[PDB]
Amino acid sequence: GLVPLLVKKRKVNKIISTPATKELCRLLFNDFQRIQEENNDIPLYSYDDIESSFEIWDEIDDRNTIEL
Amino acid sequence: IKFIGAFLLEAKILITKITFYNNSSVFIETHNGNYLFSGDIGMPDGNVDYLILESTQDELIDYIERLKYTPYKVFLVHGEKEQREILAKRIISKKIRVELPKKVVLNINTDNMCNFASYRLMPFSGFIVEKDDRIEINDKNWFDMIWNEEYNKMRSQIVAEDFSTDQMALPDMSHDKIIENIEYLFNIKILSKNRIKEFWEEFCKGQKAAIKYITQVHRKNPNTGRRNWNPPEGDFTDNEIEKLYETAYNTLLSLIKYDKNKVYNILINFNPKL
Amino acid sequence: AKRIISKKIRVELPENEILIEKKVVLNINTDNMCNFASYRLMPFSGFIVEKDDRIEINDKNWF
Amino acid sequence: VVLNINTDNMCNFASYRLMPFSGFIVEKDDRIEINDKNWFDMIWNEEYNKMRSQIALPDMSHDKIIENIEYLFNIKILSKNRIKEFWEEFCKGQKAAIKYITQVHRKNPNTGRRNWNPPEGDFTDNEIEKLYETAYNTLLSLIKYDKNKVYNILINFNP
Amino acid sequence: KKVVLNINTDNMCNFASYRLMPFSGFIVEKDDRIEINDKNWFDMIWNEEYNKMRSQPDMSHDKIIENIEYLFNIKILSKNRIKEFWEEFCKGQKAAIKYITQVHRKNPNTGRRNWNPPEGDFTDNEIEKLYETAYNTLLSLIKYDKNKVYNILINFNPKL
Amino acid sequence: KTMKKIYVTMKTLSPLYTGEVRREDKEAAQKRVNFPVRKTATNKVLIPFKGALRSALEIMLKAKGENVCDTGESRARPCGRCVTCSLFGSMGRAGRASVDFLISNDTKEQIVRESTHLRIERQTKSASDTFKGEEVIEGATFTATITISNPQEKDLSLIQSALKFIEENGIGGWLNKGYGRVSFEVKSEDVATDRFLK
Amino acid sequence: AKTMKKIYVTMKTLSPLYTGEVRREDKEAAQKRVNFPVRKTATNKVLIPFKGALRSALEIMLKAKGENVCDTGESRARPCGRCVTCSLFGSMGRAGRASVDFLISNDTKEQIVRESTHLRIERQTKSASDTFKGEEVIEGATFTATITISNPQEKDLSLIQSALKFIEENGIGGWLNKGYGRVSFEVKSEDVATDRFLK
Amino acid sequence: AKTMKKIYVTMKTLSPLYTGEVRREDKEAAQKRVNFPVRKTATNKVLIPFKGALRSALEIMLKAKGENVCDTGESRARPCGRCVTCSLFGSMGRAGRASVDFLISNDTKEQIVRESTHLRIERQTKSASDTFKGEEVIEGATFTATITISNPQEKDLSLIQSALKFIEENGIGGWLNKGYGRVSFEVKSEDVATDRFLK
Ligand SMILES: [Zn+2]
Ligand SMILES: [Zn+2]
Ligand SMILES: [Zn+2]
Repeated sequence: GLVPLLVKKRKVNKIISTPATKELCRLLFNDFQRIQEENNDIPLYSYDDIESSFEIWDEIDDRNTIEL
Repeated sequence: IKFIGAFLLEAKILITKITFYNNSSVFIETHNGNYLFSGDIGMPDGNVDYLILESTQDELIDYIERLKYTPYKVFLVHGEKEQREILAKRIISKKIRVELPKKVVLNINTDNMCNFASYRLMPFSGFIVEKDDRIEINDKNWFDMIWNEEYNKMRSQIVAEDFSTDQMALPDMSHDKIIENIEYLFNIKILSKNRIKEFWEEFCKGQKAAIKYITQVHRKNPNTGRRNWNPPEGDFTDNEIEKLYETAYNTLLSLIKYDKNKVYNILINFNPKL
Repeated sequence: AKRIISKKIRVELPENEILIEKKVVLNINTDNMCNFASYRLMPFSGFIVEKDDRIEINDKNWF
Repeated sequence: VVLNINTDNMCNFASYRLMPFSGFIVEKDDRIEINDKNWFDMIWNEEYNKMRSQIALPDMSHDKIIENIEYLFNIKILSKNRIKEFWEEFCKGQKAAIKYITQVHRKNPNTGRRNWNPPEGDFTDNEIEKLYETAYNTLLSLIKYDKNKVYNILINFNP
Repeated sequence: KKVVLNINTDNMCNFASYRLMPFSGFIVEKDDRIEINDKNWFDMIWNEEYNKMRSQPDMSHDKIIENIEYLFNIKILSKNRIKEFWEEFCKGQKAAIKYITQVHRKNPNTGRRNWNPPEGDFTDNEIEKLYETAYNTLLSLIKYDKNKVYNILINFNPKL
Repeated sequence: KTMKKIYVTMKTLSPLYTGEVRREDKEAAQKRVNFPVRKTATNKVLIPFKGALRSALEIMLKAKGENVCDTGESRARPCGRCVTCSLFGSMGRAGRASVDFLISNDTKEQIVRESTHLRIERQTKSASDTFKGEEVIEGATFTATITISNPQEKDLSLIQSALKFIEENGIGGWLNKGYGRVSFEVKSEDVATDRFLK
Repeated sequence: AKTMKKIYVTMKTLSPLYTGEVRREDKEAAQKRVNFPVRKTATNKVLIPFKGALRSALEIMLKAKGENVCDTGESRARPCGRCVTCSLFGSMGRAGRASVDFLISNDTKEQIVRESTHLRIERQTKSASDTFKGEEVIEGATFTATITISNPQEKDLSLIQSALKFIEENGIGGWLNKGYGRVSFEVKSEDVATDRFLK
Repeated sequence: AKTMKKIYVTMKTLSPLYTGEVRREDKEAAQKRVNFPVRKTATNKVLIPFKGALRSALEIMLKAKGENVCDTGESRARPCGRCVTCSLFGSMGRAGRASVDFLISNDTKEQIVRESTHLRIERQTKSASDTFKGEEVIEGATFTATITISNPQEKDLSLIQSALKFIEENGIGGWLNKGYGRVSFEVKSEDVATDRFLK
């Protein structure tokens, strides 16, 4: 729930999750920003921040060792 | 710990809030873990981390299963090849790690694997280099790299027909014309001390090497259009700069014909070191 | 946390240290080395084994 | 002791005959064979397959190679960068060098083009592809020779 | 046809059941021998061939005393300078002029003379004037006689 | 004695390209990209900066009639009697201004993006060539410091004029195509030379 | 004395670093490929001359503070003997108490040294008029030294650490106006006893 | 007496090494090319004086420790003949007990000695004001000496090894304040008898 804010402050360089986590977070993040604007509380990030978060989002599944 | 016998630890206690307890055992607490050299049995009510346990059965498992906060590793000692192995198998069954007892070794190779005979392993033929502080384990592409390095240095050390008596048809202009031209081309910065020095260096390695040097400095590259002479200092026009470069070529090529003593005695009036 | 302590496991609850260090043992002869391009090098043909806490390079005799 | 190295490429430094070498002294049964970099690559593959197990080039003459390379360097098909990359892939091995020249000469079925630099000067399409095939054949025929002769051929066109 | 191996065969490894070592050297040919000599041999032969190619006015008698006293005090004429000047004087008189011209030779690219710089706060024209004074003083000394050149240079460099 | 400390902050208003100078990095990248960016081993982006300021002031001061030499023509020897030879250097006497490399404030994976460029035939309107090159995004912040050793008066003014020239023309490469349009911000201070001595 | 100050310096490059080759054989056997070699050891590490940078830093700084430090940078200058730079780094009579090591790298020249291509661009053609190659040390490369003051005075760490900030803002060696040689220093000082090997 | 401790020292250069040529003929015939030639044999191997380094190391450390040792380094300063450095290395009366050989290299000049450019750079205008050529022994050259103590009064090997640790930290040879001369010794002692050669 705080990945696009780290993308905003440019503190994160890769965002690894499962593919289902990527596709679900492309619903949760948009819904969080929709709620933040509709509840009239200064938005924690923006839709641009969500899109840039999915620009730096790599996906890997279960039992697949990445060497980083 | 160092399993010399008689163990060791780092103070170099040869076997730090130490406390003894009846083995019916030394509890060496350090900031890097609280060791417990159990000794021989035939227990601290606190934090253990490493249990150096002398195996020489069920009684050892009983001893282990009364220490609060079960140990991270249990170094097994004072037993034969089978005894420390069978106790080890039993302790692995109780979900406790066993351990049956300089320059860093930095492996710089791939990570492909296998699951061979319960021993995750990978076949590697390679090289082991020993830098002062480390012993790197690198693959054959590194060896190909250093081979290309040594080949592309070793073929640049004998240029052939060098330091050897052979052979020409080089031009001709008098000793006073060579002196005048070298004077003019040293005042304008075309013939320099570095140029004269390198010409003498490639002249000692034969007349042919000096011809190759001079045709390498006079080659107008067909792409860029730049000879490798130092450009003249002044306000000469382009045709005049071309004529000055041609005069430099002809003067140095004519000086190649003269014997080595004359070339030296001409070229130490303009660059004293060769 | 109390029940995990009862099962003999250390608990650090978020209100509060062994130096684990995976090492790489060499386990192959290093006496006969050579120098070619200012590198103390040696060709080997062996097996890289991945144990827990320890990655061992082990010669063909091990295999 | 036995020399398994071609004794060609012998220069003349001072009153001596020399050849710059870089190789392996294998010893076996007092033969003490001074081999090359090509024996060891084979012997390395032998051990690599042993560990991992238990778990036709056209002959153009030297003058033809030099003439075709000189023409193809002047119509700007063989560039200095091309000659350097062919030298790198020849250093990596003969099979890699055939693979590189095949990669460069391959007419992509979709675009209809090859990775050679186009001929400078006015030609026809048939002449242009003939010059491309000459580049392919000349460099493939260069793979056939040894490393020292390929170096001596290519150093007079890209130092 | 006889092959001689002049590489040390001690530091030899073992791979593929074969003893081997990567060697980096030169194959040399003679009228009776084909030898394998290391880079050190090529260094010896190269330096041997390069060495083979290489083997082919008027002032007073007291004005000079006061001048050399001043230039010794301000550290531009020193015992080293006087020693080299006497060594070139023993080699003759034109060689002393040659040495003194080489020391006074201002390099046109840097504007420097091989004299020692003076001690104290001097302007650049004053330093150039002291350079000229050293040149003229020793050039005037090349016109005196040997015993006299000894008697003036002693009190400054007593060793030579 | 004092020293000028001109801190410059540069925000890219356009895609930026500076080609990688290191041959090993260029060879390693040139199996994927055809045009790598100049990248630090700390994964930051390094633009050259002294040559741009020197070329900017040389081109500008040659138009004002001021006696400035050319250090851009082939093997030209700098004069030593010009303002550009004072602030950037001559053969003897180094330049008084130590100009630092423009290092990014952010990493390669946040500001550098692979891009696809084309060559379109003029009569069939079809892509004849395709080349991938890396480019620095619009918004990336690059910080450099200029350290003038013996500060004169017009040094800050001429450095700022050179920065306005680079703001117009550009930094890096591919400048004819619209790459390298950047904005510079300047904060200068006169620090003491003995300010590290306690 | 009975004590010796040992300053263990760890330097990390923040910019490409170039310090050029001094060994004429090695320079003439590397200017066949790279026009600007870096000075390297024969153990294939990288040397950087450190003492003269420290002496230059303290000389420039302490001539500006107003102390009586002499200049040993002007041609054939005699070090006086009566300043702090002459006490620490050496006069003609006395030797300097600070024995500055070189900045030898921790890594070898295949992990730290890269060959770059620099240019000279014509101003009215906006194109290359010269091309040269150069060797350089990467960013984030680690070099180590040890200054060893033999008769330790009090203001002898605070001077060697004040010079080490001057060699952070200016540069350590080579093309320091183009942007090279920007580094960071880390000091772990210690005052050992002189007889620490006897015991 | 009846035995002789035979210390066998092997030294590797961890930094460039310089010890100057002592021979006036060899020096003056080298000033044509190199301003600072190194000490070399007529067998083209490099000599380093070793005894004085060992004696300086032990005298400095033993004065520091609190033991009573003479200073045979000052002008018009005689040895004592009662100190332990006067027993190990000698006095104006009794001879020394350790016969410290020279540190002779295992290679020739053409493989360890390189000419090197050295500079003096002006502090203001940051440009070279002087240039000179020195010779230097490369890093990784191995030198070998042989200390031989007659009448081996125990504590000899410990004192010699402590002095070698001092020389390892400080340096052997010249230009020891610039980073030159940093070494690494390797002792291999023994106690072979005096009568050993008698067949
Ligand atoms: Zn100028
Ligand atoms: Zn002073
Ligand atoms: Zn004594």
